[PDB]
Amino acid sequence: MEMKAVCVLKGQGPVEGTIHFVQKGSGPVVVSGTITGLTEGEHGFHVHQFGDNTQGCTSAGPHFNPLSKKHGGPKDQERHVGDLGNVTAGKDGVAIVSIEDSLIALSGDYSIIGRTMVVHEKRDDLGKGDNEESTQTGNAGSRLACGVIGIAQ
Amino acid sequence: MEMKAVCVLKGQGPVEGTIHFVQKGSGPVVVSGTITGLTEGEHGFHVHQFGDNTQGCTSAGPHFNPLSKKHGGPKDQERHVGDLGNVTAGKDGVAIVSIEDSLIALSGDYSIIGRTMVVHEKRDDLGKGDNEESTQTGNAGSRLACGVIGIAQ
Ligand SMILES: [Cu+2]
Ligand SMILES: [Cu+2]
Ligand SMILES: [Zn+2]
Ligand SMILES: [Zn+2]
Repeated sequence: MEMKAVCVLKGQGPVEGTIHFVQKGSGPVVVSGTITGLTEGEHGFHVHQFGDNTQGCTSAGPHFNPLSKKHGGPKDQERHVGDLGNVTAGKDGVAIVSIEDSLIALSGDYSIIGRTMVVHEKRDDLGKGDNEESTQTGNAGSRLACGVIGIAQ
Repeated sequence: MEMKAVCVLKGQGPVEGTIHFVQKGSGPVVVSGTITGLTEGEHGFHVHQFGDNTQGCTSAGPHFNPLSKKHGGPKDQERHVGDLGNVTAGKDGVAIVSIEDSLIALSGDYSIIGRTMVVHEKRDDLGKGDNEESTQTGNAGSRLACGVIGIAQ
């Protein structure tokens, strides 16, 4: 009935965060949390494929993409399962994460349990950029902090 | 077909390690890797319920126990699903992990994906200690290092 998850974001830099997930029945995944130590503005936020922290955030691999689609924003029909768009930090360096998404899940084929949340150096262009990179990573740049998505009480 | 997972163990002391998991279909889970910085002797080694790292190893909660049993050793009928017994550290503080288990899984109800691996200060008494604590934790004591079990390549 009710699934819950948690992710502790850590990096080599000063970006830290806690993300909570909750999914009631087949209702959407409600995502809520904070990230701190960010530069002011938009930062890409995606579920990456692998919950593998052997190489910091590098070993998380690419956006979770079981449908083998191109990169989008959450509202796009053409998106990675893992494409959760951008979070906005204010001048205090804090983003409030508040996302509702029905493509991700906490169970079944699309479950993100044991995958990695990543927050990025730069704005995700939502796949609307001109170059090839936009269709891949939305040009969100480097990985500031990541964590493995765990089952929570 | 084949499912792989990985766990990086960390704590506030000298203990760390990387644990690898593989499962072919509905078969046994094969557990390998190494842990360093341990005292010579046997150390409890379990899957705990929650992949929650908000309070170090404490927020991992109790042994994974979906069948509501008492603690035991991996060979016991009466055991928690997370009960993987003891790893053994040599004079040099290194444990070579080599376990095959039939209760844990990398998918379905027994999945340890998104849960926590914990290595303990003391030997697990395999539920044979004759106090109530033996029937919960095997008297394995404190949690030296832990990490969330992630989907791996
Ligand atoms: Cu990303
Ligand atoms: Cu334990
Ligand atoms: Zn993407
Ligand atoms: Zn137990």
